Amino acid sequence: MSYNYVVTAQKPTAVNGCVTGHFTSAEDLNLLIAKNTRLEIYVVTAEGLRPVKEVGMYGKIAVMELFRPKGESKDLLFILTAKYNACILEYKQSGESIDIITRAHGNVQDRIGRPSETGIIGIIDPECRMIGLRLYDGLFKVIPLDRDNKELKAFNIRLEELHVIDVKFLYGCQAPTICFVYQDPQGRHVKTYEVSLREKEFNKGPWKQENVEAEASMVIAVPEPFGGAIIIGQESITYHNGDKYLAIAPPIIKQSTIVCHNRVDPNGSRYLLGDMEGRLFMLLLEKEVTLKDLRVELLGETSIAECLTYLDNGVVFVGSRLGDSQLVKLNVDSNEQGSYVVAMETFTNLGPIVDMCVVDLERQGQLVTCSGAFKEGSLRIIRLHIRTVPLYESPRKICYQEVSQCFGVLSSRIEVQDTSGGTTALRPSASTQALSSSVSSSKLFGEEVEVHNLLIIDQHTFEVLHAHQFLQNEYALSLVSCKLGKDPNTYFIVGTAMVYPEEAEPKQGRIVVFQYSDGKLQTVAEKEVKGAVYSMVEFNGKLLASINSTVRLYEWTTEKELRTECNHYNNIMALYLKTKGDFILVGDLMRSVLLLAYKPMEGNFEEIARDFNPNWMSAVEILDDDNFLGAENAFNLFVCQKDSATDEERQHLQEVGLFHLGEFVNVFCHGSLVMQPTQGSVLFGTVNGMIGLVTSLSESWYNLLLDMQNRLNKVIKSVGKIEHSFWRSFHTERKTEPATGFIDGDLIESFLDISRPKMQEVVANLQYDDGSGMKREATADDLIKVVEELTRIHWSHPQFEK
Amino acid sequence: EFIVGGKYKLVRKIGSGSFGDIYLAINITNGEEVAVKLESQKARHPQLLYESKLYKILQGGVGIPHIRWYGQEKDYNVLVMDLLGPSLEDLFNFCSRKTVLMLADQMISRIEYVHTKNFIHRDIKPDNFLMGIGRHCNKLFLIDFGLAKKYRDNRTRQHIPYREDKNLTGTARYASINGIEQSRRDDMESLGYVLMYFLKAATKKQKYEKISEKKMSTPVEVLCPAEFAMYLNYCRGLPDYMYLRQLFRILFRTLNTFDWT
Amino acid sequence: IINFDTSLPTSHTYLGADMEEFHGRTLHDDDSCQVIPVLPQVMMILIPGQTLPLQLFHPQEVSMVRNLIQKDRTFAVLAYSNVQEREAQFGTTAEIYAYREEQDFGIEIVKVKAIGRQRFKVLELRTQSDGIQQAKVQILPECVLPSTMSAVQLESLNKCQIFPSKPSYKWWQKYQKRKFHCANLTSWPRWLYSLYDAETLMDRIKKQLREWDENLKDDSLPSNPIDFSYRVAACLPIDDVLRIQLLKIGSAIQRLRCELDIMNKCTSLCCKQCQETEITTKNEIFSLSLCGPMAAYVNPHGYVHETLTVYKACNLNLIGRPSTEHSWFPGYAWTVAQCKICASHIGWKFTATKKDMSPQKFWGLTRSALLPTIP
Ligand SMILES: N#Cc1ccc(NC(=O)Nc2ncccc2OCc2ccccc2)c(O)c1
Ligand SMILES: O=C1CC[C@@H](N2Cc3cc(NC(=O)c4ccccc4)ccc3C2=O)C(=O)N1
Ligand SMILES: [Zn+2]
Repeated sequence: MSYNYVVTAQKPTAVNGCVTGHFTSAEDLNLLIAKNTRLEIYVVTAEGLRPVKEVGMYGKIAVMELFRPKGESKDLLFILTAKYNACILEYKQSGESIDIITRAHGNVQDRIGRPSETGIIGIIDPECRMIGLRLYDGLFKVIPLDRDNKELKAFNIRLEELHVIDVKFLYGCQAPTICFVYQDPQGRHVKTYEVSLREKEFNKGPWKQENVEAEASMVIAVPEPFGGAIIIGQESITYHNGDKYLAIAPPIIKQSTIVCHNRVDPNGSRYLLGDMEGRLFMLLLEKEVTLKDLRVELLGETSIAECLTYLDNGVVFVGSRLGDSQLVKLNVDSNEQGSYVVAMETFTNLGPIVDMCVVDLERQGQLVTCSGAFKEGSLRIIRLHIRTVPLYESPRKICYQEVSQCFGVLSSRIEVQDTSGGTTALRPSASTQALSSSVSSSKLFGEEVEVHNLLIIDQHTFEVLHAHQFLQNEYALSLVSCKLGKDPNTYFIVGTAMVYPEEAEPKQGRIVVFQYSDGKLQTVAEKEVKGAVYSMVEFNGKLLASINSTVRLYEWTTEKELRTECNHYNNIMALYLKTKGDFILVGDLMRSVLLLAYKPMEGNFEEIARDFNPNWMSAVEILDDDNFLGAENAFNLFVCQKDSATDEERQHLQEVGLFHLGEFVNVFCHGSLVMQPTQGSVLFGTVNGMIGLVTSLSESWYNLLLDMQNRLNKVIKSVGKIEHSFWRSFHTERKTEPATGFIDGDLIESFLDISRPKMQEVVANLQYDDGSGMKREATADDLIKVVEELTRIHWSHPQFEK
Repeated sequence: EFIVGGKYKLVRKIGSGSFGDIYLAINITNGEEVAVKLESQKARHPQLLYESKLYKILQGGVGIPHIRWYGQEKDYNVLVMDLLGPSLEDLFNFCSRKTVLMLADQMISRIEYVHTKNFIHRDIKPDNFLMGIGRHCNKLFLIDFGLAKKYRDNRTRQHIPYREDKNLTGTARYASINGIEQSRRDDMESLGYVLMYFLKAATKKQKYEKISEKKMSTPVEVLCPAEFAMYLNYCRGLPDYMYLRQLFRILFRTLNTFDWT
Repeated sequence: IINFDTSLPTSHTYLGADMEEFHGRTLHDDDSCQVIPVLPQVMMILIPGQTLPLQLFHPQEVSMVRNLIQKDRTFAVLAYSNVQEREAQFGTTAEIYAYREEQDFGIEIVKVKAIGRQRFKVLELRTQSDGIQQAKVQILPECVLPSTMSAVQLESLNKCQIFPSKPSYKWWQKYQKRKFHCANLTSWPRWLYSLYDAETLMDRIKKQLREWDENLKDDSLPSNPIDFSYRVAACLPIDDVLRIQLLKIGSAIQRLRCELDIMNKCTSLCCKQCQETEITTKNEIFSLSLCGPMAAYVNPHGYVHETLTVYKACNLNLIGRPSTEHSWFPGYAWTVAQCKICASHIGWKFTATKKDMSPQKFWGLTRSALLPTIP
């Protein structure tokens, strides 16, 4: 409602960065893994990874680096957040207690400027003298690393080149030298500069070159005694060092693009390369003092990697966003072709979550999600206890049919065009290895096509019972399971579209009704429509469908056909469609919320209210009759309500809640008792693999929790000294605003983790409106009871460190 | 300046000596040349409303204009229509003082429309015919309907019962026999005198009655093709005018653009 | 449009080629309350970037313009829902860049050329004693939105997120595949995201316009989405309610989508009085000016007409002789055109004087007398 509560049920599982070094101690190798807002520190042992510390950050980690300035015992950590909070951190251990000390902090945002489309780049020079940040186009930000710079004072230098791809610091230079690749109307070029801290200007670089591939994207700074840089492109790998030039065009890397790299040897002898499909490569540099040749070889297949890191004993960490992270072993020998990899450990990743459903509410619900993409796609069953069902293709939508005791999954696979006019599969997938198969109709280079299938899955064994392949060029968009009219049968209903590359807007589509009976899937009825069926919902025994921009209501006839009842035409596309009673919630991709009602006597649709604010929207939900929930651009949640106190105001929806979550929400579901003072229960799944819970509070509870939140902010020490209020503020490129109407449950549940004297300090002078009726000085025990009752609305996280 | 209804502007004078001096208006929003007949609210001759009503009952045709606006403005009533053009009279005497009879059947065709539209013009003179401008440069238009008698009555047009000893001065040179009330025959008899055209004094008994008696003293054959002279006679005998038209088409074809064109 | 100069109609040379030209801008900050004078005679919906010529006769307007020249040169053009009671909810701010005054005929005339700058919302209308209208104004913001992938994009592909420039159906396939690669991390496919991409929408609009009007040079349209949308909205021959709807839109993407929807829906221009006869078809529309097929011109008596230039028109009646005075298009003579049925003013027919020019015959039609038919 107007006052909501947001808590984390599952922490994000996707990896966006990882570094090695000596952070905990100078004699121990440490792996630091950056997940969204979570920092995990591991010690590299012979057995594997030993967790020691995990911390939460008040921001999304964008830059993470380890550096050792002169006169320091061990490494320091540099963190930059997506809201431009820059900190330098130290690891301190006094017996059992472990803390992260903040050495310097500040905000490096510029009041004017447009964020770069290629993102945020952060580099530290090998001599530990400055920090280079690329935050806005045409500007380069330098942070000196002197001891007496604790507010992180920075100055800006002007870059003539507006479109910069990558930038790095070079080894072996007497002055801090940077190398970067930029794009201009001529093409892409490589250039160097020298950075003077006295003059705060760019000097002339040691060398300049022009011969850079049109698809060059990666810069690698080779250490001593080689020096120079390696530029990685789609077809060629080049080494530039002054007058030296070497190039290779290996045929093995043309299939996919190299997206990540890491260094194996301290002197740059060997490097690790990873591409978009999961291939692992080795880059070898030959030496006589000077470089002779470059060689590339294939090591094997791993998960689709976002980052790669070497762990100093032949063990490599694969940090994935589309699938499970791996620890692999590089062997000198092989099985088929030289130097294969062997997997030894797998770490769970639930992201991305594109759809989900709640099942088995009779007795304690369970969550079934569509996770991953390409060969990493799978079904996750969450009780936390997680079970994995690999599909080896991309799951899109999911629903549950209780009468048949089966799941309906919409999926897609990628096939390449062969010379014979047909298509060939790249790997065995679920849709190719089903018990029974069917097609809608049979029809007949190196181009990738999408084939869409409907999969029936047993709820006990999770095997594939029936696969149905749709028409060529048909894109399946929606899926429902329901009973229609007076029919006692349950049906699978799929809404599709016809997508041709020469047509911008689909002009054809169809709605198909399937029935699963006696172990086979049959087609009952099909209806041809003149648009794309983006969404479908069951509306009081009828079918509500969204064709392009119109909303159509269908009736199920005794002859097993769909008959149109009423049409409603809008100016927007009905991408999002939710229902409660007789009310319909409509939304498009540009955050245009429309509230409609069905007039049963008149047999048409009436418009109740609307709210048009141009911003990118990813999901919506209905909390109750009056309040509606949604997800905004950046990573935000909003709540709108109606009829708050003429028709001008009654037809307007105003925003009563704003919050910055930090995650991109894809799906909302009513998981009332998935995990068995609060009202309602809604779950959401994000791109990073995070699962959250939204409940509704009353006025008194909201006031109490807001006051407790404000008091807790004064006593809890943040990592990097970021303020919680700034972190939770609604963020857009054009507007920033404090959060309203939302209670942060993670901070509230942090109350149980603090020491008793700090609890006494927090609970001092707090008037408690107990159930007795009269307010009295609250004690720590009452707030402990309140917080434990709040934690009971979701499961309990297990211990992380040993 | 005199702005007619806040939409027109009277720039100059094109005809005077009339009941309504015919001005040249200009549309301040379009640019079109417009004819405006202007008469006083206390003018001696209020023909403005008369002719506007006759135009209104005309409602279409190749010889009747379109009324752009009517109503009234302060003490000067106003009628705005399309700019008609030059009078057939002020083209026959300006040019030089086939064309005659080709126009005549156009006039003959015009009068069928007025007779079929249940009224009579009754005031036929070369002044009252005007050539169009531009697209209408070759089409005859009959105007000056202020002196036009309306036969519309209950149900179908009923000719009012004839009344002897009537006076006619509008058709000064075409009065002819007309005590006898002006009617369909009287319309077409003035046309023959117009086709023929193609001792005065203050006393009317000498300036109108003597002209009429000399007009009908001798048969039309001596004054005149004698065949169409006797068509005129038997046209004045008045039904027959449809026959007269077909006969005049025969005459037009049996003779093996106009003067100024 | 051969041997004819398209830049001539833009200078409005029929008013005088010796105007006083003013260089400078004045942009009001977003979401602020300001008081702006309103010209009492203008009944036009001004789109930003559009040029408005004016001839002012009444002394109060002359005094207002003389005062405005010395102070921020901004007046308000109200998009009236209905001109009957002079009420409106939105409008635009117009700035003067050309000004001259003449004492002809014993009276005072002021000639002004103005350009539209900013959209606003009307809070209050005050008609003070002297006889002019001052309005309380809130400046509406221009909404610039980032790429849809800026919320889902992985940082690794962001390096290749820029692409080599244009040399193209294969190129647009590559653009869609590579720009919206991370669409598989969400619930929507790539073509849906292409349906909300400003560059793709601009390309589609340009393709449609070039198909309808082949003489459209490639560089005649702006490269910015906002300017492109404003120019297209100005040049579209639509009715007042649709123009108000386009003026209420704050985002360039939504404006482009609305313009595509207007273009795709079949249209044949019909008379407003009759609503049954068809004057012109969309195939016979050509751009004789640099601005486009439609632009605003002023007549000798200070009435602003929006003229659409078409090669051929049907069921029109020509009254009068070709007159060359005060012609909006130099080297042509105009004849008044009325509807063959209702005899209402629809426009003019222009016939050239020389014989080495081209075209020699064409038609100009006023927007207020035209109605778009949607089957
Ligand atoms: N600079 C510049 C510039 C800007 C705009 C344009 N054209 C246009 O807006 N419409 C246009 N044009 C040519 C032919 C047909 C056209 O649509 C006719 C139409 C559209 C919608 C509804 C009804 C009819 C230009 O030719 C140049
Ligand atoms: O291209 C174009 C541009 C000009 C545009 N005009 C020309 C025009 C003249 C007029 N009468 C006059 O000035 C005028 C002339 C003589 C005496 C008194 C007044 C009225 C309206 C319009 C009018 O709207 C037109 O018709 N076509
Ligand atoms: Zn008409």
